[PDB]
Formats: sequence, structure tokens, C-alpha cells
Amino acid sequence: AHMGMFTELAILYSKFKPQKMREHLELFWSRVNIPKVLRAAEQAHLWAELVFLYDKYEEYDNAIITMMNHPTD
Amino acid sequence: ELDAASKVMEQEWREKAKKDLEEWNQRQSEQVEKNKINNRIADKAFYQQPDA
Repeated sequence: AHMGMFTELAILYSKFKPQKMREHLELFWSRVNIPKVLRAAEQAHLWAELVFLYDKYEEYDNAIITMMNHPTD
Repeated sequence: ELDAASKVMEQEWREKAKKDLEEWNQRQSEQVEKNKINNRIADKAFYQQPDA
């Protein structure tokens, strides 16, 4: 169960079923490639998932930036 | 469509913020006017009857 499998799963979940991508992240955040899933959530307009991943990875700067870019989401 | 809905929600939040700011400013102005009335009453209380 290498990190690549969970990474590709999170990558391919955004395109089809974004409602379960957050649930999969809350379970396997420690096993997903960071920049790939970040770019996937950016392309999928999943700002809440971006903030969650930034908070789990202690990336407060990008978290606050994404939060300010979307005040209502 | 999600971006349009987000823009609509941002506009609604801006409207609510303007309403809240206006209400807070009106309440602060009411408090300032009441303080001015209290100061006028205090200045009226300064009137006494001393010698020349």
C-alpha cells in the first residue's frame, strides 16, 4: 500500500466523484503526494479540501491565502 | 455554476456586512448623542447660586 496508489486514487476521485474525495482524504492524508493532490483540488475547485490539506500539512500561509481567495466557500 | 454561486454568496455577504456596519454606526451615533445629552445635563447641573 504505497503512497502512489492513494495519490492516484485522490487524483482520479476529483474528476468524477468529488463528494467522496474529502472523505478519502480525511482517511489517507498521510499517504497522498502533496503537490499532485493540491493541483487536483485546485483544478476541481475544492477549496475546502485545499484548506483541510494545508491545515493537516501545517501550511498555514497557503491555507490563509486560499481562504481569503474564497471568503464564502 | 459553482463559481457563480460563490460570487452570489460573496455579494450577499458583502450586503450583510454593509448592513451590519451601518447598524453598528447608527448605534454608536445614538450612544454618542446620549453621552452629549448627559454632558449637557451635567453642564446644566453646574448652575449654582454662589456669591459674586
